[PDB]
Amino acid sequence: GLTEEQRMMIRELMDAQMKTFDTTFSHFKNFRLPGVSREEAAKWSQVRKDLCSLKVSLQLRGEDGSVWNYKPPADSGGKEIFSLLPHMADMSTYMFKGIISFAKVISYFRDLPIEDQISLLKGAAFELCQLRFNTVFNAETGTWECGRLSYCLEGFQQLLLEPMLKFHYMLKKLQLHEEEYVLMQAISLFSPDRPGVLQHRVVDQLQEQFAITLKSYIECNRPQPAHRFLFLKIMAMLTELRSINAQHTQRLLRIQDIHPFATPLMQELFGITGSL
Ligand SMILES: Clc1ccccc1C(c1ccccc1)(c1ccccc1)n1ccnc1
Ligand SMILES: C[C@]12CC[C@@H]3c4ccc(O)cc4CC[C@H]3[C@@H]1CC[C@@H]2O
Repeated sequence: GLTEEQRMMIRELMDAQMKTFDTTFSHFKNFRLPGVSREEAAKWSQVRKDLCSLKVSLQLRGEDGSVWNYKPPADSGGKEIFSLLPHMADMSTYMFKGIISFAKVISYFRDLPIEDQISLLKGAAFELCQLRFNTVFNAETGTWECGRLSYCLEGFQQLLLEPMLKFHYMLKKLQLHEEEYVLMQAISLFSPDRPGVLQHRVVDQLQEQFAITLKSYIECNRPQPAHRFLFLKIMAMLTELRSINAQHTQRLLRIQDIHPFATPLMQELFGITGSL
């Protein structure tokens, strides 16, 4: 019951997702791994709380059948809390490159002025990265299954207090289709109120249009009473995700000001110029 414009819109989004989402992470290589007064000190207590919010163990399944497993250390007051940051930066950077390739291919995104493209990517790269991570999140084992790589959360009631983490469990519960995930990525990408956007009217009409398509898709393909208000639930999660984005952006910048680790691409997406 979708229009031909709506059907073509989903086809282009799914096409962009298929071409630019390395779901098996087969081309994520050369990444780093952990080794084998008062105003400058109040930061450390906040950075320490940020890093130990959600900790993950890391597993590498080699192509030969071997398995490396990394269990992170506990906070003992030193620099050991930063051990997984270089790897997290490399993985995030790899996801961001796929996100940027995703946007540049969508026709509605390609047609915007280049400055608005950059403004939209700077605003939504983290959110689309989290949306893609949720499709490989295993809520039964609490693990993000990224091909050869697995990231397992180290009861669980105090862990769902982490907002980003409650988001992953709640979004996974909705059991969305691939078409609904990619429509969420489009709605998040075309948020007309990111810092620096000029064509606020063009982006807003495009976003309302991806939302109408998602609303219509759900109405046509989900009559079950369990999917009542599913569209509104999805839109509420996108609002929460945008807020999680702002929280984690400040967490990153706090950690960056004290222990630099952001890659050049991460610096570009987060406004870091390269000079103190
Ligand atoms: Cl999102 C994610 C996927 C896979 C492994 C780890 C994480 C996580 C993260 C958060 C923001 C940007 C990149 C990765 C993360 C997932 C859920 C809740 C918090 C953080 N993470 C970074 C450090 N420890 C865990
Ligand atoms: C997830 C944290 C905030 C967001 C940080 C981030 C944010 C963005 C990004 O591209 C990578 C990372 C890696 C480290 C993350 C942090 C580790 C602990 C903290 O909670």
